Amino acid sequence: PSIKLQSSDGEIFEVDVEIAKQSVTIKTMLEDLGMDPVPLPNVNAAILKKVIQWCTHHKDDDIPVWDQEFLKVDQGTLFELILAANYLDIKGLLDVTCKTVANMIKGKTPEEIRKTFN
Amino acid sequence: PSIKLQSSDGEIFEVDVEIAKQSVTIKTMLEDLGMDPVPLPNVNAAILKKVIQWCTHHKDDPVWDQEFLKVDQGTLFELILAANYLDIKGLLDVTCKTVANMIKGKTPEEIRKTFN
Amino acid sequence: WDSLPDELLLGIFSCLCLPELLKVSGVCKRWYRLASDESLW
Amino acid sequence: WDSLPDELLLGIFSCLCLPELLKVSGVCKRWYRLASDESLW
Repeated sequence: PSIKLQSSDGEIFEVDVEIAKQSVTIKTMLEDLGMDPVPLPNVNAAILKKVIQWCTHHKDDDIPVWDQEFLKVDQGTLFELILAANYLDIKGLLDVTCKTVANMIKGKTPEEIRKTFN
Repeated sequence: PSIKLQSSDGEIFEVDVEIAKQSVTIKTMLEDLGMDPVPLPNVNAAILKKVIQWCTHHKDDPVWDQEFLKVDQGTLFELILAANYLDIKGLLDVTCKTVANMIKGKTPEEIRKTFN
Repeated sequence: WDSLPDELLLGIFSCLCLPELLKVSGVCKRWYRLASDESLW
Repeated sequence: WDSLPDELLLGIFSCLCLPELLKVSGVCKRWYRLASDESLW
């Protein structure tokens, strides 16, 4: 079964409900509210595409190597991913992304931390 | 499980490996070569996304198709080419019938114009 | 619609009822040429 | 970080082994407050 997810900027993504369901909130909307175009006003297309990619890879579910490479994005995209994971309530995504930022903090001085994150 | 498909224009699509069950072309590339990122030089991201959308909907195999194919004529033409390239028989079949239905009941004049 | 090789064009035309090929034959020379194809009858 | 809600910062800090929080606390105003979060100790 599949549903359409609509980003804040209007891109429509046809998604397997088995993939979409890792978002606890979308899961309830699709299964219970039965929402045709599931609107997601706070996630843009670029980030939604990445969230869907992650969900697609993790649909069958230390940072796994695949996630480390997936998260090798710029800092801004990483923070947007954290936000989107939070917004959509995708725990696994939230975890790996927060872990990734945590690793940028480990073994560094407060001074080095200020620098990398501004 | 997911694998990466790469459109002709460089966009990566993380797709359920089950799509292989629908695209013989992708299946060959996956199984017979490896190709972590499976390159599809004959399909652009826009059409690839639509193809993936049609496969996703049809993974469990029509009115849904009629709605899905109720799109731009050049897009319809690109879908036929992509179904052929990717060897997704069911997509190819419904897209050619869709085109035939635009021919059916019309005169050569309209036909020339509509597909003009 | 010319970027489709003849094979795909015949795929489309083969969906039509025979008499309907009279319409496709007057559309274009390629169409005229493909509509009489030995395999559509 | 101009935008992560504090609850999300705690999520990041929760991934650090305790001694590590000393580093976080020495970064800035907010970090010092959250590093002292009941939920971490």
